[PDB]
Amino acid sequence: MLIKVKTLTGKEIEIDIEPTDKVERIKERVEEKEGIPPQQQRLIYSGKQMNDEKTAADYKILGGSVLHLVLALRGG
Amino acid sequence: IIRGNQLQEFAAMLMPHQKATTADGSSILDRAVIEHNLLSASKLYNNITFEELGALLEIPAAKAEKIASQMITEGRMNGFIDQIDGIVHFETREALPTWDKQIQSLCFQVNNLLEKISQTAPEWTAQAMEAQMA
Amino acid sequence: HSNIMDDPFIREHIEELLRNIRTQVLIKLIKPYTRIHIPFISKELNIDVADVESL
Amino acid sequence: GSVSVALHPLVILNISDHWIRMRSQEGRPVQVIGALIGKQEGRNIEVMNSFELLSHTVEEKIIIDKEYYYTKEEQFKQVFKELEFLGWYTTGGPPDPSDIHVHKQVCEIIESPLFLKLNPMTKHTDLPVSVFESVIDIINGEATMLFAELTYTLATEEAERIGVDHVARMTENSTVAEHLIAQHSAIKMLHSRVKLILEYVKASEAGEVPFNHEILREAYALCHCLPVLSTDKFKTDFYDQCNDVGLMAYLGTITKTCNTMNQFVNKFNVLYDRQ
Amino acid sequence: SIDEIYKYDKKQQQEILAAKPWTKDHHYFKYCKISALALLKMVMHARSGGNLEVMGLMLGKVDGETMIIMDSFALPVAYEYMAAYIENAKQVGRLENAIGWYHSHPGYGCWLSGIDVSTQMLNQQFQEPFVAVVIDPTRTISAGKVNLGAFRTYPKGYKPSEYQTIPLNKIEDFGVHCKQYYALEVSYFKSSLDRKLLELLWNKYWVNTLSSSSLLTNADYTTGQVFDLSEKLEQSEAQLGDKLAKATRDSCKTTIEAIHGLMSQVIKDKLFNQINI
Ligand SMILES: CC(C)n1nc(C(F)F)cc1C(=O)Nc1ccc([C@H]2[C@@H](O)CCCc3cncn32)c(-c2ccccc2)c1
Ligand SMILES: [Zn+2]
Repeated sequence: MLIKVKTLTGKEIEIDIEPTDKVERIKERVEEKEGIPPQQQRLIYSGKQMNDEKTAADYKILGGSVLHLVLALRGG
Repeated sequence: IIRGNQLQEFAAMLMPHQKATTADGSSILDRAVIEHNLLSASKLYNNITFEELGALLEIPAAKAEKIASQMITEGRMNGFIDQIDGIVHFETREALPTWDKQIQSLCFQVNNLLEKISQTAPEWTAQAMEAQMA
Repeated sequence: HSNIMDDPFIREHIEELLRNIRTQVLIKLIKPYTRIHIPFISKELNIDVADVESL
Repeated sequence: GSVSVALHPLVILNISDHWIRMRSQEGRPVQVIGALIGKQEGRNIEVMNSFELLSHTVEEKIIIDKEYYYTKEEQFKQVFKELEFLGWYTTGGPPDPSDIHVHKQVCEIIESPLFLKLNPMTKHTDLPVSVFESVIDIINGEATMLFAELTYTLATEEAERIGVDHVARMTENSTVAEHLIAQHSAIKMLHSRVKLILEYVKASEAGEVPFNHEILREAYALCHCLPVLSTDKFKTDFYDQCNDVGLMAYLGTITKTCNTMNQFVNKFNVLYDRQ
Repeated sequence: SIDEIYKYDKKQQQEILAAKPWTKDHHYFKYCKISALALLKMVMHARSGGNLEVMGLMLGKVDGETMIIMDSFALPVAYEYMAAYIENAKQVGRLENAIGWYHSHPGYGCWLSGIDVSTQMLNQQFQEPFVAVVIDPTRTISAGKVNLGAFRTYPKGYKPSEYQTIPLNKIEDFGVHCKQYYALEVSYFKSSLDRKLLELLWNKYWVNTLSSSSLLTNADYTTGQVFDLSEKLEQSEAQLGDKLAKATRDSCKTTIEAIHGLMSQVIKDKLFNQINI
C-alpha cells in the first residue's frame, strides 16, 4: 500500500502505490521522488532482484515493505 | 653436475633413434647433459673462464663458449660473456641485498637454537626469560 | 644461379638480402656479449673484417 | 608442526573489532560468538577471515540460531571459493560449561570444530593463546568432553604483514621517536634471545644442564657467523648510500632555509619599506 | 580512554544527513579516517586478485568534515551476483550503513579513471555521502608502504600530481580526468584499548624490521617524489615572482624517510657488522 525504499547509504523514501501497480510504476515514483532514471536503478526485496514484468502479487506486505535501491550504470 | 661415470647406464635403456649424432661427434644424450651441466654450474659459479669451463664440462674451448652464448639469447640461462678476457659472468650479488638476507639467516639461527634449548630442558627454559627482563 | 639470380627483378634485390639476414645473425650473436672481437664476428658472418665494421 | 594450527592476524583484529563494537553499542562488555573459516589439508588448520554469526545469548543459555549461519554460508561462498567452516570464536577467560554447550551445538554442523577464546581483559605480556580445541574425550556414561589445548602458529602472508606493519607504530611524539621505538623493540627482543642463549651456554659450562653436543655446536656456528658482510665492497656500498642520503638531506635543508628566508623577507617588506 | 569513534549515535547521523551541509559548499569533505580492519581487509582483497581487479563496498559514518570508515566487505565480482551480495549491508546486524566503494589498480598508479569518475558522480548525485578508494596492491607490496586513494569527485558542470608513476599507457587517461576529482587527506585512527594491546603481534615478527632493506625497496618511489617536488618548487617560484610551504613539507617528508632508512642501516651495521672484529 504505502511502502518505503531505502538506498545503500540509508536514505528512506515513502512511496504510495496500489496492489495492481507494476515495478515500472515503482521506478517512476522513485523518479518523481528524487530523479533517478528507471534504467539506472535496481530494486531488491528479500535479497532477490525484482523482475521487470510482475505486478507485485508475491510482494504482498500490506504493511509497508522495505525495498532496497541500488544505483547501477546503464546496461551494466 | 652429472658426470660421465653415471651416464653409461642411462644410454642402455635409450631408444636407438635417441643415440643419433648431431653432426659434431656428440650424441643427443651428451648434448642435453652438457647444457644441464652448464646451467647447474651457473649456480655454483659467479664467473668461470673458457678454459676451466671446458676442463669441467669437457669440450674445452671451441664449443664451450658457443653453448654458453646459445643458452643465453633464449632465456634458458642468465649471464653475459666477455670474450676479451674469456670469462662468462653468471650472476652477482649487490652486497647490500646480500647483507639483509645474511642478517635474516642469522636471526633464523637464533630462533632455531631457541627451540632446541626449550625442547631439551623445558623446566630450565621456562623460568629463564621471566626473571631475565626483570 | 640459373633459377634465382636470372631475372632483373630478383637480381637487383639480392643485395638487400644477404644483408638483412646478416644483420639478424649479428644482432642475435652480440646479444649475450659485453665485449666481442670484430674478427670473431667476421668468421660468423662470413664477410671481411672491414665489411664487419661498415655493417 | 606437531598439531598444524595456523592462525592469521586478520582473525584477531576481526574479533577485537567485533568485541569493541558490541561493547560500545551495549555499554558494557558482552560475550560474542563467531565462526572461523579456513583451508584444511588433512592435517592443517589455517584459519582466515571470520564473520559475525551473532546467534543468541539469552539469559544463561545459547540458542541454536544457526539458520542465519546457513544463510551466511552461501553468501561467504561467493567471495571465498576455497574456504570452508572450521570452528568458532568467543571472548572470555577459561572455558565454561556454556562453551561446552555451544561446542556441542557446533559439532552438529562440522565434524572437527575449533574453539578460539580471545581474551580481551588480559593484563599479561604474551598474547592470549587463540584456540583451545579438542579431540573430544569419551568415557563410559556421560561424554563429559573437555578441551585439550594445543599450540598455534601465526603464519601470515605478505599483504597481511604490510597491513599489520602500517597499523603498528610506523611512519606530538615526533617521527624520529616513532621510527626508533620499533627498532628499539626489535633489538630488545633479539637481545633477550641472545642473552637467554648465552645463559644456556653458561649453564652448560657450569653444569646445571646436561651437555648437549649439538646445541653448543650450533652456538659456535652462530658466533662464527656474527661478523656479517665485512667486505670492502660492502663498505664501499654503505659509504655510497650514506653519501647519497647526506646529499638528499642537504637538498631539503636548503629548501627549509629558503622557505624560512622567504617568510623573513615577507615580514621584512611590511615592517620597514611600506610600499 | 579516547576512543569515542564507536557507539554509533543514530540521532546525530540522521540530523547530519537531513541537514545536508555539503550541498552548499563543494569542498566540505577533506579528511578520510580509515580503520585498521578496513585497511587490512582492503589490502588483503586487493592482493588476493594479483594483477586482476577487485572491488567492494566500505561502511562508515560522517562527522563534520571527516568521513570515518569502520568496516569493508568484498564483492563476488556486474551481473545479478553483485546486487544480491549488496543486501549484506542491511542483512547483518550493524549500524554503520554504507559510505563508499573501494577498488584496486594493480600497477596503474592510484588515480581515478573516466568510468570511475562517472560512477562516483552518479553515486554522489543520488547517494550524498560517498567516497572512492583507489588503493594499489603492486605498489604497496613492492615499496612496503600503503598508498591511499580517497578521491571524491566534483559535481557536474562545476569548475574550481602525487602518484605520477604511470610510464606510457594510462597517463593520457590521467591528464583528461584530473580536475574532475580532488584527493582527501587520509588520517588513520586506531581504536586503542583492545587493538592497541593486540598489536604486539607485529613485534612478534622482529626479523623483517631488523633486516628491512630500505632505500632500495622504494627507490623508485623516492625518485618519483623528487620528480614531483621539482615542478612543485617551480610552481612555487612562478607564483612567488602558499605553494612554497607545501613544497617544503613534501621535501621534509621525503628527506625524513631517507634519513630514517639511513638510521636503520646504521643501526644494523652497528648491531651486526661491528661485532667480532
Ligand atoms: C559501487 C559499485 C556497485 N558501483 N556503483 C556504481 C554506480 F553506478 F552506482 C558503479 C559501480 C561499479 O561497479 N563500478 C565500476 C566501474 C568500473 C570498473 C572497472 C572497469 O572500468 C574495467 C577496467 C578496470 C577498472 C579500473 N577502475 C575501474 N575499473 C569497476 C571494477 C573494478 C574492479 C573490479 C571489477 C570492476 C567497477
Ligand atoms: Zn579504477
